[PDB]
Amino acid sequence: INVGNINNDKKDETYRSLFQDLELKKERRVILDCERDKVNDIVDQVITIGKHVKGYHYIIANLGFTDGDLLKIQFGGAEVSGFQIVDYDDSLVSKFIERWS
Amino acid sequence: INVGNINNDKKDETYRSLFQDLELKKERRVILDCERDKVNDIVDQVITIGKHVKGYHYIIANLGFTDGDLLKIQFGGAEVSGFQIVDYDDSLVSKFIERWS
Repeated sequence: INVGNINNDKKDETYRSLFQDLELKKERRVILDCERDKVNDIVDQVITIGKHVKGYHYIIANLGFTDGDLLKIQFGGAEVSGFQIVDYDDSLVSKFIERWS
Repeated sequence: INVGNINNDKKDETYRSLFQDLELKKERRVILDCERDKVNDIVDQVITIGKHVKGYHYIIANLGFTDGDLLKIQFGGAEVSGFQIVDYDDSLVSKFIERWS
């Protein structure tokens, strides 16, 4: 299902209707494929509609896994996973991110 | 279980441990009996910890039912109820709430 083109004027009732139709298959495995400025919004709506108990298994398919406001679904028991090209543990990457900060 | 005296410095992990022991009881019916300052905080933690899907059922035993930030457990399907002495439908009350506002 497309989620990019939903207009901002009604971006509450749309995402409700969307997941309430995802209830047809009673779906619990999901992937979100969008840049983090969409991710933050749709994740906030997910937590607000309450569908982040354990069993939902959202995969974030972007290189900005920790860049999202991830640490709120963290505690819902819904498993979460993704992909990251940044590694804060590596040498000059680490020292740069220190410096950057 | 007391919820009034939990210190503000650590008022996140305590509320996890609290409800996680109710999860050891597998509890699904709950009552809160506290003023809004406690209500809003613990309700926020409830939604953040992911225990407000349908099946949970909360009674807010204070006279400030709509005064709380109730409108963000609204969509979780967890039933909610409370007790209200205020009635916006009343004759002079409505006109005062207009005036007040």
